[PDB]
Amino acid sequence: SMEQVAMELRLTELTRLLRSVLDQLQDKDPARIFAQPVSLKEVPDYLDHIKHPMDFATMRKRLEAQGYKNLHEFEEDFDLIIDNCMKYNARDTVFYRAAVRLRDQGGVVLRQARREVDSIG
Repeated sequence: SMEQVAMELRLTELTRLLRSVLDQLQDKDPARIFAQPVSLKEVPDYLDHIKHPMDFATMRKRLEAQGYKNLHEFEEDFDLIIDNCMKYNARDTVFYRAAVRLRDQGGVVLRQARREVDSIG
């Protein structure tokens, strides 16, 4: 139907916007600490600690399968990245400190993307 197509053009444009947002947030991780899933070969106990792992590559697979229906769902996945890190790693570590910075620096990008999604519909 024509309705289903118009929905599909909206999803596709939300996907285009979320891709730009993802690229912006990932630039705020120049050390690539959050680029890829935590290795289970190298951190075998990780799933005992963290029940829903998340990372930028995994967000990217979902993004390109148009798996985010709205900005909220996308934000949930980003927060998992940060929140998982801040639990598993202690305060005085490069990893925790890199999350705090990604959180603080991402906030601006996310502030504006919420306005653009509301605005553009």
